[PDB]
Amino acid sequence: MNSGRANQRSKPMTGLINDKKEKIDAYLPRKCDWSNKLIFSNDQSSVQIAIAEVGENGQATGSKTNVVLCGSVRSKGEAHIALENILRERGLYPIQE
Amino acid sequence: GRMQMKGKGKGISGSALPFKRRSPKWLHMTPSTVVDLSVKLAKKGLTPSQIGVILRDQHGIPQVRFLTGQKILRILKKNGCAPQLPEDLYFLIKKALSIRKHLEKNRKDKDSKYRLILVESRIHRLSRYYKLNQKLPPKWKYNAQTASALVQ
Amino acid sequence: VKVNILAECLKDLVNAEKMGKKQVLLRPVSKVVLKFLRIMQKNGYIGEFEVIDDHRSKKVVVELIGRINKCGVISPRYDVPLADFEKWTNNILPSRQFGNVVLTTTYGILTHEECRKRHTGGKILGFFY
Amino acid sequence: ALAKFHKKQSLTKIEEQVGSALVELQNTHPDLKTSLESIILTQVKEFQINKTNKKAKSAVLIYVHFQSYRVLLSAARKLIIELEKKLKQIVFFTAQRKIESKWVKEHKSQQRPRSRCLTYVYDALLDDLLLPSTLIGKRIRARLDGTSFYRIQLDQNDRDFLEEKLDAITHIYKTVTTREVTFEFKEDKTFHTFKK
Amino acid sequence: ATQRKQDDIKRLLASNCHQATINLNNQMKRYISHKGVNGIHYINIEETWQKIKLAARVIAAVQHPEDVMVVCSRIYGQRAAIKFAGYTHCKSTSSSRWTPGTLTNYQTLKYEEPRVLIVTDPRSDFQAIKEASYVNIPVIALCDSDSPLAYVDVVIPCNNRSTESISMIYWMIAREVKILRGELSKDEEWEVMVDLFYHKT
Amino acid sequence: ERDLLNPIYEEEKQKNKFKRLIQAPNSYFMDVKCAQCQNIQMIFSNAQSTIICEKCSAILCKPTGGKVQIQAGCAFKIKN
RNA sequence: AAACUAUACCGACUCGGGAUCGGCUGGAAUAAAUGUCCAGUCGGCACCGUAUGAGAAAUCAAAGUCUUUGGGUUCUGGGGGAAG
Ligand SMILES: [Mg+2]
Ligand SMILES: [Mg+2]
Ligand SMILES: [Mg+2]
Ligand SMILES: [Mg+2]
Ligand SMILES: [Mg+2]
Ligand SMILES: [Mg+2]
Ligand SMILES: [Mg+2]
Ligand SMILES: [Zn+2]
Repeated sequence: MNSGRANQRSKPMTGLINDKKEKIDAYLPRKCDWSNKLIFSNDQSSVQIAIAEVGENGQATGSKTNVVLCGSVRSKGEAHIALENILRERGLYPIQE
Repeated sequence: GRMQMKGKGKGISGSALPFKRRSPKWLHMTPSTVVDLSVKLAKKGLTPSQIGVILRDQHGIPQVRFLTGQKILRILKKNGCAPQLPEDLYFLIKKALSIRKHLEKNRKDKDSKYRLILVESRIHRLSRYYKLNQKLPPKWKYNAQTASALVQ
Repeated sequence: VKVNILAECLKDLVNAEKMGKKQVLLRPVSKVVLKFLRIMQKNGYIGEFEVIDDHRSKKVVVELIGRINKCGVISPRYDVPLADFEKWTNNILPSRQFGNVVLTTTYGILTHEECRKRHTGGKILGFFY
Repeated sequence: ALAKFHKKQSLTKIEEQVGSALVELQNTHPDLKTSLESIILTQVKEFQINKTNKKAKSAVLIYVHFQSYRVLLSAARKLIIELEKKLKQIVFFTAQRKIESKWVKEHKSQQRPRSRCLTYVYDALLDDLLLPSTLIGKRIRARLDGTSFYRIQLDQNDRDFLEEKLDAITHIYKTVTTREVTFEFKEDKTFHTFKK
Repeated sequence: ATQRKQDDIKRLLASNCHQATINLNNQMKRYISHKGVNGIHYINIEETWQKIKLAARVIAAVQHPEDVMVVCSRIYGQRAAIKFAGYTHCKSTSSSRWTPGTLTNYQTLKYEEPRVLIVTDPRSDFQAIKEASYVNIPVIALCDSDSPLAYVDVVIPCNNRSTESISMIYWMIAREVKILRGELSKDEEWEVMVDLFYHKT
Repeated sequence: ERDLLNPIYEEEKQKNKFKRLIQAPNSYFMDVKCAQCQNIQMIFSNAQSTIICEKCSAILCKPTGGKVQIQAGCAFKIKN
């Protein structure tokens, strides 16, 4: 039962847009990739993990997946789970052999 | 939850009906045969509930209504053996009376006086129901002396 | 003693969204709870949901992402003439710009907006934003 | 074999065929004697099921009059097995079921009993469509667009009987009931305390 | 199960990486396979292998290695992790005494600002994790069944009790990081013995 | 990893009968063979009071608290 | 009565951990039982951690799910004394 989660990412995020179709929003916060919360200016503990892409020779491609996690999630100790699953849905985990 | 115990009364005694409504496959009794047994038991002066138990333990009949389509009391009604006063109320009054009995003799027993108060309370509380739902004669009352001669 | 099944299911829901939970088992359930969910889903908040038939009342699993800031019930279900809409949208909702107050009407259960477009009103159920 | 129907007045080719079948059976098999004595039919519908298989399969739905129902359910396996033999299609049985309207109450003194209600009747139809077996479980899915969806959990052991019938059932149910129905096979899970 | 992977699991088993104490932080419920008659808690090794590789991919990801920081308290992983930092060109906390403020206080002498943090025992090294929490710094931890996962981003289930275990974990991670960095062939065996990382008495 | 909709069997078996999804009971029915007269009878798992085989009147089961005690050489199979 | 958890009752939902009293369900050991141990679970009295929940705080797994203010219902207070 994945459908809503997928549709959620289907379209891009937009700050405030007036009728003249400007972007009014000073910056577009990162949102957590698990809980989907907003990533604070002030968040002491919010974290962005970059994980490397691997060619069949073991080579790093220089390509990176960035997984953002938010304070409440790491803090509750959900992180170690969240990440794994985020890597499943992106097709990067488990690691093939 | 448990009625008229405030504070801690609250717990779950079991019964959980299975999902399959159809009667079980291993069961070879015709619904008619069942109605026969249940009525025999009934005429022997048993309770719809006690009949239920008997059919379940001894006779391999798990749920009588899922077999017949008629619950036990309705069967009793159609087939004419009827428990005049509902088994329900019947037991409550039997009880309230056993407490009357014991209480006339030990007059210093306070807990049993209070328990009696509770039980009679439930009895009236059930009377109202069975009255508005036409299962009891409209002028029927529980009194000490009236109900003591009332088939209990 | 259970009063207002919509209230049970709604509060349990909000709780689980708030705890960052990925889904909710919801019990027991009614027409109204399912229509309310069909409404929130249609309107973008919850995701797909599944209904489970136990022979009695029912159970309902709800996929949530996270959107719902709050979703409440108002009890008692007051009387909300078309005149009073202003009140309730100002009092209940975060801003003019979004969020809905759901109502029962003789034309059915509606976003207050659906009620201006249907021109009716009168019985308030709950809200979500 | 107009004896096998309640109208007896007119029968289609399909109903002639079924009638003659039940005749052949009440004659051949002493097994089914009593059972076919008591079974009267109301209606018979025929359906065509065309799928990606490129197989066009004829499927027959026969409507037993309500008073024959108990006997029908008693004879179900034997009956469908022999009837699938006597015609090159597959068969299904239902009870003939009236539906009383919500807001047109005809008589002041009649309360429409829930036994005949749009829902309850349609559901019962499903129960009949599976007839030799039974639902282990049933769940409804709400898609994101607002389509409702059914999916049904079935006894493992009955796979043999019900495998091919599935498409036919979904076609029939989509037709009459307007419902999307999916199936699953699980094992029937009994929770026992066994003493080893 | 390639020959490579078989060699990996063999090494891991031999090093007894899968033996845990008896407590289960429920947070670990997923990483533990067996619970023994002797109370010994046994880790699923596949999870270990997987996580090692994942970790290596996080470390390969930081552009400049000195922005990865290994932190160890206990005596076993002092040796092992200082060797790790050696081959991995990253920073080591050598003094077992982690100074409060090391991540937080830009004024301290030990002051660091890694992009990624790696700790040997989340329970022992806890102050490091807590500090990382103040700075937006993600953490790869070596984790026994008794270890708290609060503020831990990558859990590698281990036995962080023994030298054998800790050392060969840091070793295997190092070798895989080497591989990903093209400092080493994928097919080729590594001439550095695990025995270096062991703690000498 | 956990899904409420596809709960794991060994787990539900461990749960209390009211806390499962299908809310299914723990009782069984059993065919019991009298040690003496060799009659077969049906007995509820948690059956109340006592059971005597109809042929020889000997004692099959004894009541408790949810267990029935099958007495002596009486052999049984669960029906399902 | 400081008749005191100075903490209304029925009902949901939100963390983790051992232990305890009463039922039950399997399993194991023995010297084979109204006794041990192990694993479940239902209900009690509590405790220990912990909350990115609450609070003026002391503190509170409710004293949480409250300006993101409405599950049901009784009761009580509105500066201090005068004054029960
Ligand atoms: Mg209760
Ligand atoms: Mg109602
Ligand atoms: Mg025992
Ligand atoms: Mg307050
Ligand atoms: Mg605070
Ligand atoms: Mg506490
Ligand atoms: Mg208030
Ligand atoms: Zn006998």
